[PDB]
Amino acid sequence: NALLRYLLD
Amino acid sequence: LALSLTADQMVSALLDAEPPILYSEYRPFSEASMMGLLTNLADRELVHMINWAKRVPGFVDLTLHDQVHLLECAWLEILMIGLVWRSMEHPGKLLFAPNLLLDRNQGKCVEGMVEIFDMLLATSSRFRMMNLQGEEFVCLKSIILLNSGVYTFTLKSLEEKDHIHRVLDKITDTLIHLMAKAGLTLQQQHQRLAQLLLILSHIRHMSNKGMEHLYSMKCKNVVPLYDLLLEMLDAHRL
Ligand SMILES: C[C@]12CC[C@@H]3c4ccc(O)cc4CC[C@H]3[C@@H]1CC[C@@H]2O
Repeated sequence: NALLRYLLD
Repeated sequence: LALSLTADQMVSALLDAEPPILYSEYRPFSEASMMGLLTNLADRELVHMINWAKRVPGFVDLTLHDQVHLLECAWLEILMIGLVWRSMEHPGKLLFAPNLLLDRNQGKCVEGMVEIFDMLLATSSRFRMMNLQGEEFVCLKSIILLNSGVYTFTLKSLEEKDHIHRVLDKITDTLIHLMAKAGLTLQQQHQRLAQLLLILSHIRHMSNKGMEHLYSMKCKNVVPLYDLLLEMLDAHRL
């Protein structure tokens, strides 16, 4: 899950 | 917290959050070589778009899942308005990057892309004729991300819809404040707000046509598609 991983970082 | 910012703080915020300009990899282009460059560029810019979003005042207050749905439907309108904006001072050319200045005729090198270029160029001139300002530009790009998928998100969704509409209102106050500070007459301010807001319409339309073309090119195996870019491409059909 690209998009998600970047919203959490 | 975001709802408590003044017109000047919101302007500053957004001005700081702008993403950087990226370069393109280094005689005439081929259908494949040209989509390969644009796609490699759009894929690098989305990573930056994810982190510009998070700095837009109020975006992080949304549930993660609304954050995704918003980026998922607005990514190609956000890429389009940045392009129009950096092409503003180059009549007849689209500045994909500082080392990739394409014109209408290079648009013909890829099947069915010229129509798409023709509209980006017309919006670019439209913004030149109105003399769009950098402060306005940053406000428009935020309205575009907040208005992409609010009519597509039930008790927490109505709650998230209202918060979203509250940010939109503050951005509308900001834009009105920018025009007042440059001395537009009261009448003149709502004539310019509405003209800026009708260009979003055209942007939404360039976007829908842009997805179709992209997905065509992908289904013809014309270009391999990047991990993050594929993911986002799939959010529209799916
Ligand atoms: C998605 C497309 C390739 C990537 C293009 C791009 C790539 C980078 C960028 O900053 C803006 C744009 C806008 C137009 C996009 C094109 C719309 C049609 C085409 O398939």
